[PDB]
Amino acid sequence: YDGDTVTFSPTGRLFQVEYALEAIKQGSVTVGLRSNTHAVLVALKRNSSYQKKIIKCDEHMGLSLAGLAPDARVLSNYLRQQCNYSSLVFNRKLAVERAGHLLCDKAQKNTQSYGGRPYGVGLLIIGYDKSGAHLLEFQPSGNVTELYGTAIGARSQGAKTYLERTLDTFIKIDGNPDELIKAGVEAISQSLRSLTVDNLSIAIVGKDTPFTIYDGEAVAKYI
Amino acid sequence: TGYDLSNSVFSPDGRNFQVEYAVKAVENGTTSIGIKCNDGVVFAVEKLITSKLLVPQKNVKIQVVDRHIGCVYSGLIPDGRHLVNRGREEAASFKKLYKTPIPIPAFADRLGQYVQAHTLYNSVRPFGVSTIFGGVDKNGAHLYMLEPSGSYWGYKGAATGKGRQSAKAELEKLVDHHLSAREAVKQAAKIIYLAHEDFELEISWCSLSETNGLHKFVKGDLLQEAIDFAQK
Amino acid sequence: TSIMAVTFKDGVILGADSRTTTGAYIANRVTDKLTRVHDKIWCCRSQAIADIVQYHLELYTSQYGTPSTETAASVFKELCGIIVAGYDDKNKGEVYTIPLGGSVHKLPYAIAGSGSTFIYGYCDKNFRENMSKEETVDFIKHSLSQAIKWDGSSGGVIRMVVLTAAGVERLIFYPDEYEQL
Amino acid sequence: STFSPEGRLFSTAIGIATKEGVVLGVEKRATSPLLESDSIEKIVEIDRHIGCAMDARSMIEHARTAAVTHNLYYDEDINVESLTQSVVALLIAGHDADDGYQLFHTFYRYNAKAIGSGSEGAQAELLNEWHSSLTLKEAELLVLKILKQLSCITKQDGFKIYKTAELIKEL
Amino acid sequence: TTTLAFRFQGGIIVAVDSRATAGNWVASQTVKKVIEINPFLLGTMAFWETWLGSQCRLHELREKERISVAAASKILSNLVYQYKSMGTMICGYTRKEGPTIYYVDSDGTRLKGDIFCVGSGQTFAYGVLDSNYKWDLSVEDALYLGKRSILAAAHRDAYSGGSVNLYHVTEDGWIYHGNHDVGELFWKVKEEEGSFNNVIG
Amino acid sequence: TILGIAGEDFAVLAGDTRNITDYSINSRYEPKVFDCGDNIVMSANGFAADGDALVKRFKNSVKWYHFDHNDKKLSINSAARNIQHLLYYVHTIIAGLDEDGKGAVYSFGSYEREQCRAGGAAASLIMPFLDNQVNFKNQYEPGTNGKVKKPLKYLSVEEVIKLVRDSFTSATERHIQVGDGLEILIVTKDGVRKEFYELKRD
Amino acid sequence: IVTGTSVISMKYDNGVIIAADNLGSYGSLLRFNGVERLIPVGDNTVVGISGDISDMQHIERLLKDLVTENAYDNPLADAEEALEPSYIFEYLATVMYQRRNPLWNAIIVAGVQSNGDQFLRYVNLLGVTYSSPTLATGFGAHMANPLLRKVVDRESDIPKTTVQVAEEAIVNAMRVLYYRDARSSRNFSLAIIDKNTGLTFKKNLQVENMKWDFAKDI
Amino acid sequence: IFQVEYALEAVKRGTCAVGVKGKNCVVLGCERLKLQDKVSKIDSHVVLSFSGLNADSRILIEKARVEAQSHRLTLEDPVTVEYLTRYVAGVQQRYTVRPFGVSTLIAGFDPRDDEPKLYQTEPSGIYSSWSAQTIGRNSKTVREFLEKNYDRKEPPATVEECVKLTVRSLLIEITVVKPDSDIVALSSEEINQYVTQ
Amino acid sequence: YDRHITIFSPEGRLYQVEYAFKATNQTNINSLAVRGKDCTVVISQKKVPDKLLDPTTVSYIFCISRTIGMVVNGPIPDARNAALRAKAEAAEFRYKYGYDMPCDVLAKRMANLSQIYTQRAYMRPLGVILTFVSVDEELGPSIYKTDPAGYYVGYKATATGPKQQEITTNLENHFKKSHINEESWEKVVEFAITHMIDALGTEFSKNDLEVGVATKDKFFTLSAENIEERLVAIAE
Repeated sequence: YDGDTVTFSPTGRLFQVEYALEAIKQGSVTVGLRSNTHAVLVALKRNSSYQKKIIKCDEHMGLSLAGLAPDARVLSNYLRQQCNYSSLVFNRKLAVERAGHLLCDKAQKNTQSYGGRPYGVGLLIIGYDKSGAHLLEFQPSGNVTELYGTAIGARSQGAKTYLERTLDTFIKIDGNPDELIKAGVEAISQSLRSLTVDNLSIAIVGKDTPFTIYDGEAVAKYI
Repeated sequence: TGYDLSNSVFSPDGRNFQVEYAVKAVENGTTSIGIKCNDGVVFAVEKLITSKLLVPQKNVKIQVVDRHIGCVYSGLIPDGRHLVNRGREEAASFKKLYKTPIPIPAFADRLGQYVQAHTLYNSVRPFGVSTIFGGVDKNGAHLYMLEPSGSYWGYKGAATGKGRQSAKAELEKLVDHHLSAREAVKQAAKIIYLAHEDFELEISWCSLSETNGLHKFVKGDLLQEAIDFAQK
Repeated sequence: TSIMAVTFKDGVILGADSRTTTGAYIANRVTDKLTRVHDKIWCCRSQAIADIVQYHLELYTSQYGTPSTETAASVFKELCGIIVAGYDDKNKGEVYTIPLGGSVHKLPYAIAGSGSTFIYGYCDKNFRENMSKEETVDFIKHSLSQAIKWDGSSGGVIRMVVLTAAGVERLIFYPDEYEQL
Repeated sequence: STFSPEGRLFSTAIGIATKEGVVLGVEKRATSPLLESDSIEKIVEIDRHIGCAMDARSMIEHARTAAVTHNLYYDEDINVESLTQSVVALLIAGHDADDGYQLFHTFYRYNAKAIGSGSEGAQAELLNEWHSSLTLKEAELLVLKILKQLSCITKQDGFKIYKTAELIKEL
Repeated sequence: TTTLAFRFQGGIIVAVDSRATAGNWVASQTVKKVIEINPFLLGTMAFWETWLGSQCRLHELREKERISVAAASKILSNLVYQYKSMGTMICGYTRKEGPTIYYVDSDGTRLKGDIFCVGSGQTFAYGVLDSNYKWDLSVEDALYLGKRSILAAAHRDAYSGGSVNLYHVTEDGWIYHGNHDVGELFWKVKEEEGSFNNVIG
Repeated sequence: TILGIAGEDFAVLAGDTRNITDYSINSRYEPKVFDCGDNIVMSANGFAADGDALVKRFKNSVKWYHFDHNDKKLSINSAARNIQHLLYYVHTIIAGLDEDGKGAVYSFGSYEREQCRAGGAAASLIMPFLDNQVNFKNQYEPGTNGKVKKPLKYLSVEEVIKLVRDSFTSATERHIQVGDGLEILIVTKDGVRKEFYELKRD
Repeated sequence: IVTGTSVISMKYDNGVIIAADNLGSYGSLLRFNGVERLIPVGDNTVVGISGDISDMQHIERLLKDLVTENAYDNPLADAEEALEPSYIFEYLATVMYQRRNPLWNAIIVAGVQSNGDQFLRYVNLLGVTYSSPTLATGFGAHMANPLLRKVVDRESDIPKTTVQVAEEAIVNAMRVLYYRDARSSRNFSLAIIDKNTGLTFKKNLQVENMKWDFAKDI
Repeated sequence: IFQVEYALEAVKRGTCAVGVKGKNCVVLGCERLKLQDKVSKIDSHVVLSFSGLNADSRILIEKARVEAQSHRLTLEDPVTVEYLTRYVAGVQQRYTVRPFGVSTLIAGFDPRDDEPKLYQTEPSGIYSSWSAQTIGRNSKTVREFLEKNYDRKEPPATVEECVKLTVRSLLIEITVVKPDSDIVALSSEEINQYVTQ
Repeated sequence: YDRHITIFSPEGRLYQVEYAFKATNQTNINSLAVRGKDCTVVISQKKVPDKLLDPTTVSYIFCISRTIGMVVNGPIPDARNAALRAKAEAAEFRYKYGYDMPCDVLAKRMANLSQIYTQRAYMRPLGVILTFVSVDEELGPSIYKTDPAGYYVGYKATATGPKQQEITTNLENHFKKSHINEESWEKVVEFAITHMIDALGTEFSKNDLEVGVATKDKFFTLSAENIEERLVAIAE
């Protein structure tokens, strides 16, 4: 039953989509969290140079990937195209929620039509718009969830549990961009079994902060 | 076995097994219900909390189509969104051609023809969602429920999902002991909590008198009153 | 042509002359210009697209149920002047006009065709809301008779279709009857 | 077009990336004295400042078309990382004013890399031998050493294919 | 506009003016009317040449040898005939062609020749080339001949002038022999030759 | 009417802010010259809607460039080539600093880099005066009998501002379509400076 | 062939005022007298349209579709993610430029941005757009703008222009337009969009205080 | 790919063809029931030989001829042997419901040029240049003969030497291709004189 | 693989079509149609298992056209697909040929579609049996029934469903002993209901039946109250 994406199992499961979800658990952990004012992506790369996990879509939004990078580049290409269309036809900064729903509707098509395969990449999207700071988690099945914080990729459960127990704290971090990054790096550390200036990557966006990425020496002060 | 690996194949029993497997997918979904009141419809769904990290409200599940049709579904949520996107396209096309909001029975037929078409070809998968939808039009309140086969009927009250059986058991009591919209919201909350046996209750409704026939979400004091009634 | 639709107390009366011309020659002097596009929906061009509109309205009636007069006017518009008059127990008698611009206007009464020009002032002074059937018929008779008297491309018998909850009633008035008005 | 339940989808080229240039080398491995060695183009140009060492010819045609299109569109030499994401085991090497000298083999930037049946030992030899202070001469010589166990991109010369006899003698 | 290209013992001399006009308004007096397609190909016009240069770069990457002048002119003429008031010379050198000039125009014609003049001043340039042209001109003599031929058209033709851009196409590629302002050039030529006697000054 | 002048480590692009139809004034302040970031200033005059479409598509193209090159400052020549390949009944002019830090003005396919270029309705009124005053055309050193031309020295940004103001004041005097306000954008190593000067409103 | 003529508007210290007559002219015949040409698109936007009435109804349909599609999957569509005057204007300009089979209209989109800035822009069948403290369309661009521009000659006059001054200026411009425009009607609609009070839409206003007595002498 | 390897088997069953290029010319030789009664010119300067499914060779040869003429129609210059080889390889690659069971030797001279060219193509779409080459049945046996009788530092100098080497390799039809569109098949009596000699 | 797509088995049988017939019985409701002197009546069991269902929507009788009505045996999704296609064909015929499609022409067109599904391997047959009833402008009362194999034929009276054979025996007995000679459609409706009761051995309430009547210039469906009147008239 698992040889194609258009077949249900006798129990109603879609084995190919579940295998695509298993694909994410192969990639390195990436972490996302936000206060009301700022949203932060903390990614653990892997090497040879480390592959860049973060991708920038706009001054107001960006994302990071776990799993198959080519699926990521396709989805982010489509996302940037949608933002450009929104600015082209309305001069309107595409809302983060609407961008997430566009990704959801694109990813679902591959899980129902024969010939294609589900996108084997999970994405964390952060952005800032009129509604405030946002953090979305996208999955191969097409499901998109808006979260306070999350971690995806191999062994992300530790970071996710840390974020669960720290939620009462980092929600209150308004006007302090550095403390959010500190909390995020502390979270991603729980998923190791170590961080270095060259291995770690960080991104942030918020009320005054446009989407910016820290790599190399720029992340040394946060490690 | 053997006849259920493809969507276009009849079994010797005359049954299409892939649609039955899609139904199996629906029964795994969370409980959602719909209730038709004397002048409107009420929708409710139990939103299971995967973790404390989910934002407490903004993961909305009920969907509006045009302005007078509300949709709620259980099963593969992405397929529900796909079906609702098609419904929105159909309603938009109808309004473009005929300047009038699409009637609920007409919308139900369009969605049923779309869902049934996914059971015709081996190259496409059946929908993994049963969709409760309804609204208010020139002929009053209508409540419908699709099944993955494309089958649908009008209902006095509808329930689907993992707790569909308990929800149905209490919808029977609602119908047998009567239901205005105000009372309908509270009854929907009660039915959802009873079927649940953490989660978030989301309620919506569309009544001729209390919304002017437009679909609105339950929020604030009315939502909390439904919460405490159901807890009561 | 000289077509005239008038809503009244019990429904809508749609009336027209019977003359068609190609230049000065009267190609047909007994034409029936009132076209039934649906059961209680009648239109009046001021032919192929009328068949197309009837087709689309039957398709609509099969899919989505009984169309309204507004539905009929919408179908004309999306295929495209026309006067669309109809009756239903929800909206009662309705008149829509679709002048050459392509815009749709719901009206209490409508006049179209070359003959309409000569009776704009007359119909304005003589029309009254919710007239009786007899009063509406007399009003249309006088208006169309003046339009015929002045418009060279209008003449022949006056035909009327009375749309009401009771049914569809067709009337004919001969020049010996209305020219003496 | 299918995933496995474990989640994954179902010659020897040696390259060094110095700060004075990126050196590529390949074992031509002609099957006979009749095959004309001149026609064994296992190192090819993609752009004036980009080349790669080897479906091959079609991919190279598409890469060349993309590079020339970018140059036409922007009048700038295409970024090597951009080319990898815009276009056989590959060693893609090129230069630009953004990341300097790069070598790529999904893609990953490598200080030095080898591919083929000898890759397993070649990578260990590179890990033991490579140092950041390599000048282009030692880079070329270490390329030849690893091969026995040419081409370059420079700011002045751009992509050129290799005096090679002189380098084996110097070896 | 005035453009001329002629072949002689030393290669090809390509000379053009610089003026551009919108009716009687002289929009510019420094327009470049020669495009350097390759180090060995000059396109003279009186998008198209960007396309041709792109095709030439692709040919250079694909094939072992440089694109021929015949091939480039045929590409341009085919493209023009597909969209069929313009005239161009494709001037270049190939080891297996020698110096070659191909004239192409908006009508789709394609002519190989020794001498071509194009533009509103073409007749005035012909008047000088035909009478002074030799195959055995020295490079200096040929450069002066092209400069003088464009000077004649610039003087007599209202829509020609500005400055003369000289190009020389040799076995090793084209050489840009610089820009000469027709204002200075006219007077310099008048004193050194003693021509243009009718002009006061 | 727009006007671009390149100079010593500066470039200016100026244009009148009036918008007209037939013989009627649509608005007296419709900015015509746009600071595009990356120390590039641009203006697409001519038919209004095609100019707007070209500017919008060029902004899309530069956004994609920033995407592929990691927000690198787009060079003036790269922008010029992009603007060609995008090319509308428009006469575009873009100005900025080249890679050598010199002022650069590009006029538009068929792009041409030129030391100065005017465009629009009153280009003919403005440009000859600028030839005379910037390029010193038809000026000779006194007492040389017309033998020695006046050397082409460079003008400071102050002198160029004066020249632009006077050119547009004259065009306003003698052209009915010109002049409600003068918008001048200076591009320098520090950034893009915007100045506005009032013109006669009749 | 059915068209409407007049749309005039000006911005003042706290918002924008826009008005238009309720007439549809069939060439020389004053055929239709009930046409509404001001289309509110929210508490913060009004779209006044002139020219072909069929295209006016088409544009109204598109605007209602906008208001419908914006509310999809958008819980903040009511207050914070509601449509701005600028989003509507850019959508309409895109529509006009796409059709330009051009839509034979001229549209003034007037409103107040969520940050409180007055929005007032023009767009027509050619895609030509502009902003000004006072806008007018058709025959009003010649008679109405001179009158409105005496109130706000420049940007700095906007903050010194009160609600009542702009209101009386707009009323006087309608009176003058009715005097001198042959394809105009005595009846007009007026919409005030104040940043404080919000959309204040008046209908079936009357052109009053017309002077005819001096005709007896001629 | 499996189908391409099976096409290679089909090629290897086909009758053998051999080519040798000397200083001035390229020579193509080929191995041709009782009641029953190879080299195709693509253009006046290029010839194509093949081994494998004869029916598929006709599709390839027709496409190659059409392209050789379309090149002259689009560009003035006739096709180069290299360009034609690349095109043939592209066609073979693209049809890999089944591939062509054909491998080709492509020989000739470039436009207004005098260096002989010899190329090979195989079903996978790969192509390469050779000084002498063979394809088809028992191609290994005779390629091993060429590998030692052909000398890279002293290739055949004249038509006689090229034909002699080709005939020895085959041991028959012989096609000699020479510059300026000179293509000619040797006479049966001439081939007989070579064979006896 | 001959049992998975519409191709011949060694016996010459199309097993997918044969399985498509089986699907028609899976709704487990019976219907019968009888011809009056001047009208046609269709009786169908409206089984409503769920109390929350709105019975007004549970219906297998379709108004294809002003004159033609159709009752379907088989799954409701396929039945609705067939009804939509038949409505489209009837409208297209009225448009192309200027008059209402005859009942038998519609039956032939639908059977030709069914045959197409039976020969193209890409498409599965619809598991529905379509019974068209009308009073033709020329031929009078008509019953035409179409099946998944693309076969159709006209009927004096017909029954369909799991107990098809019993109802057929009842109708055959009556026709042997005796169209149904009646003077108005109410009497023939009552006769059809009576024979349905007798054949199925089950009494019916106003909720258990759905009835469609084809008369000159109108096919209409009886409401529950109208069916109640008929049940009373039978009880008398």
